[PDB]
Amino acid sequence: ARYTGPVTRKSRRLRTDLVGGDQAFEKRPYPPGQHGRARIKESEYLLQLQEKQKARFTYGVMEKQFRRYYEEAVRQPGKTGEELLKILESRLDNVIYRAGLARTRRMARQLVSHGHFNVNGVHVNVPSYRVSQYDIVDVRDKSLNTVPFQIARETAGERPIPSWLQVVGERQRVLIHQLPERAQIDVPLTEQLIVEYYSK
Amino acid sequence: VKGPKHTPRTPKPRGRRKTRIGYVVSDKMQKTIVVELEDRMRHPLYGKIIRTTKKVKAHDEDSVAGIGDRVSLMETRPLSATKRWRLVEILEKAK
Amino acid sequence: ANIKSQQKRNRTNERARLRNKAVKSSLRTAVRAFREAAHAGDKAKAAELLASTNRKLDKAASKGVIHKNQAANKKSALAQALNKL
Amino acid sequence: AVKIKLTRLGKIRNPQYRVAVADARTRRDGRAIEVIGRYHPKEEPSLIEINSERAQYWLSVGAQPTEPVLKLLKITGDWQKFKGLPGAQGRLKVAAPKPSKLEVFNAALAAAD
RNA sequence: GCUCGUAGGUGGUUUGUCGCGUUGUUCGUGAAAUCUCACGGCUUAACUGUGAGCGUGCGGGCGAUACGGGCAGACUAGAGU
RNA sequence: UUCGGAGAUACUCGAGUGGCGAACGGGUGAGUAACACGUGGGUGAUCUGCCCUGCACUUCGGGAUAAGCCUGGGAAACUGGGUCUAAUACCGGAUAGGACCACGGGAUGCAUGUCUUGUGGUGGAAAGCGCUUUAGCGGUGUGGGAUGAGCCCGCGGCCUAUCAGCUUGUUGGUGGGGUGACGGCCUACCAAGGCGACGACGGGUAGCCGGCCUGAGAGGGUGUCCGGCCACACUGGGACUGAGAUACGGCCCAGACUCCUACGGGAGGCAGCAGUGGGGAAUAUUGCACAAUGGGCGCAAGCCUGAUGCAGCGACGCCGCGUG
Ligand SMILES: [Mg+2]
Ligand SMILES: [Mg+2]
Ligand SMILES: [Mg+2]
Ligand SMILES: [Mg+2]
Ligand SMILES: [Mg+2]
Ligand SMILES: [Mg+2]
Ligand SMILES: [Mg+2]
Ligand SMILES: [Mg+2]
Ligand SMILES: [Mg+2]
Ligand SMILES: [Mg+2]
Ligand SMILES: [Mg+2]
Ligand SMILES: [Mg+2]
Ligand SMILES: [Mg+2]
Ligand SMILES: [Mg+2]
Ligand SMILES: [Mg+2]
Ligand SMILES: [Mg+2]
Ligand SMILES: [Mg+2]
Ligand SMILES: [Mg+2]
Ligand SMILES: [Mg+2]
Ligand SMILES: [Mg+2]
Ligand SMILES: [Mg+2]
Ligand SMILES: [Mg+2]
Ligand SMILES: [Mg+2]
Ligand SMILES: [Mg+2]
Ligand SMILES: [Mg+2]
Ligand SMILES: [Mg+2]
Ligand SMILES: [Mg+2]
Ligand SMILES: [Mg+2]
Ligand SMILES: [Mg+2]
Ligand SMILES: [Mg+2]
Ligand SMILES: [Mg+2]
Ligand SMILES: [Mg+2]
Ligand SMILES: [Mg+2]
Ligand SMILES: [Mg+2]
Ligand SMILES: [Mg+2]
Ligand SMILES: [Mg+2]
Ligand SMILES: [Mg+2]
Ligand SMILES: [Mg+2]
Repeated sequence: ARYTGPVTRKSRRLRTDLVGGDQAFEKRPYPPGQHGRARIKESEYLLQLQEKQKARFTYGVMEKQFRRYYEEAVRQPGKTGEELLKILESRLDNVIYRAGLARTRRMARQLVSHGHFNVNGVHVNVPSYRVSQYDIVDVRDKSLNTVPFQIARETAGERPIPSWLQVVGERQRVLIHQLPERAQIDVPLTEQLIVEYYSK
Repeated sequence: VKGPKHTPRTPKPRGRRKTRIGYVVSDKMQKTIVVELEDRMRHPLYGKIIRTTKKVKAHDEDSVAGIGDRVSLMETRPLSATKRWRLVEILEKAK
Repeated sequence: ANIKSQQKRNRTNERARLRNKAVKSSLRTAVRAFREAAHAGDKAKAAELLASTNRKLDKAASKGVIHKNQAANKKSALAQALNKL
Repeated sequence: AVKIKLTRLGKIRNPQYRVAVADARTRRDGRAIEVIGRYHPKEEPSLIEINSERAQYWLSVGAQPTEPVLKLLKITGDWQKFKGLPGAQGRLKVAAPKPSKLEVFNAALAAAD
């Protein structure tokens, strides 16, 4: 399943603009609904819960899928917030967002879901495909000379590209240098209140 | 018509039985002796070393063993319903 | 029976039972004659009954009726029964 | 009779196999005496490995191979080096290999500049 | 309620010894799967292949003797006369 | 050539004899508190078809009989008699040490001893068939492997003392018997023991384990899929055959239940797969295939395989993806 609902509504409740650029948000940054302008009780559980929601609606991950990402992140060496945001940053629909081929996250998900891409010459259509080190991310020859793929040819500049991946010229393809560590991760959220959420 | 007609066996090493030492509790059993063995082992949950005692039977080829009598044993084939041990020798008999 | 080959094998079990029983019944009487001849204390008949009884135990063991260790244990008990006599 | 037989232990549509020394009075996926190789009939040649020194022990003591295992021993040269047939060298063939993960990755950095 | 005492548990100072407990090492064994880890394959995942751990143990061999215990003595502070 | 009668000579093959298999595979968890299982040993106390290899041999004879044919009984299920014919069926000899007895040496130790060799006296096997012209498969005795198995022991895993005296083949010995093997396993005789508050004898419940669930661990709960071992096959008991039997789809007796009968007598056993009824909160198709893997028989082609491979049905679970 997906969410398939209003997107500004879950940025107002979480008090954080999750998509890139929104004029509906910042006219009302307070939570939606009819009791929205309240000064609410900030529980310790509320600060851990709403921090976990900030990552599910940034990346578009259901709860059972997001929990399995936590299962291996707590189980790998290093930290837990480092490795949870790493394996969320390695999903294919997030890689397409960081490379500039899509304006938002939800249009990055369809272009992977509708099968407009390859990775190692292999046709893929799964949005939670996790890329690894040295993975080329190619693109279908049918998907060239298409409107959403050529409307993102001239808009290659307004968003920055992170250091761990790289885009090239008119043969559009994305090269993964290594897995992203921490510093080149975009931060709307802290990474310790998610770890403290699953200890309850 | 070349071979030796007797293939020699692969040398299998003679495995050993179990030898133990204990006192003597009974002797009135007509070429049979009763030996109280004992062994100590940890408790599985608490870790204290618990001392327990068994009572095995053994074969006297000649009835020379009385009460007391540190005796050495070696276990054998079944010799009766309950006898599985044989007397090897008596070291430091009943003082 | 239901399976066709178990009707067949039911017939061959009885023929093997009658064959094994007549051999085993004659071995009892061969031993029994030796036990009476060794109870007479003769050592004349009991020398040559022992040679014919031990020959019959060998032939039963070659016909698969008794086992070869069963022939060995019964020959050794009749031969030692003569050495006491 | 001691048999050298195959043991199905893959997925539903992926029959992986182990070359195992077993008894004939034994089901397929029971206790084998010893595993002496493997066989994956899903690669493009196949993926055949026999231990080939423990195979020479079990053949020299009387283990009869089944008919797929007998074909495998002829490919690996084990049945030929046991019976004395002249084809004792291994006529098995691996797939033509792929360029590795780094070599293709650098050849895209070489082509983009 | 209080004491006496059976089995049992626990035991001062010191010499020598044994190597049962304990501890070191090595061999044999602890099936496969499952589980942990790392790579591979199913478009990804579940699933599955391989490698290494794990399998806390048990048996055999060879070292150590501080502590516990056994055996053979010494001691007087505890205990008793 | 009959105009639907022929020719075993002949590939081929119903029924029959003979061989091998049918003890595996598949199922279930009633019984079982036990050497059942787990783990580690012992077997100088044992067996082991088929398979591999070393070494010997494959020699004379004989009497039947199923089938067939002809008849009798019986409602059936089945069964009687007379003739008739084979064999790798069966039976009897010759020679062949790993049977046996006595005496020997030689090595060996872990007490009974074991292993290897010597003399003397007793002994025990076999089977052929096929062949286009390198068609080829078999037989028996013994050495050694491999494999499967039996048996004994250490240790480990429930509750209950409002169960405290249990035990007479009981505990040990001797002589015989018995078994593949040790052994009160059985028997006679002699001794008077054995076990127990470290729970005997009773009672209650339970297949055990690899594991699974939980938990920071230590623990606690559990034994479902899959894999191992065990137990059973309507209830109870027994043996036969065989290398090997709890003999699911064998036998015999007894019992319950269902069915057939001419009332004299007979038949049956889904806890195999599928399915029906019933019980229940509740658990699926009277499916396809031997293409793969494993097994049985065969020189082989092949034949058999509800093992297995797959499909159907149920959101029953997990995982993944859509509904923009
Ligand atoms: Mg889902
Ligand atoms: Mg037949
Ligand atoms: Mg008579
Ligand atoms: Mg005897
Ligand atoms: Mg009071
Ligand atoms: Mg005391
Ligand atoms: Mg002290
Ligand atoms: Mg003490
Ligand atoms: Mg394992
Ligand atoms: Mg993986
Ligand atoms: Mg992969
Ligand atoms: Mg796996
Ligand atoms: Mg050790
Ligand atoms: Mg004083
Ligand atoms: Mg026929
Ligand atoms: Mg044959
Ligand atoms: Mg069976
Ligand atoms: Mg004739
Ligand atoms: Mg003859
Ligand atoms: Mg002769
Ligand atoms: Mg008596
Ligand atoms: Mg005796
Ligand atoms: Mg006797
Ligand atoms: Mg006796
Ligand atoms: Mg029960
Ligand atoms: Mg706790
Ligand atoms: Mg089960
Ligand atoms: Mg079941
Ligand atoms: Mg029933
Ligand atoms: Mg028999
Ligand atoms: Mg049967
Ligand atoms: Mg049935
Ligand atoms: Mg059924
Ligand atoms: Mg109902
Ligand atoms: Mg088949
Ligand atoms: Mg086949
Ligand atoms: Mg199915
Ligand atoms: Mg579904």
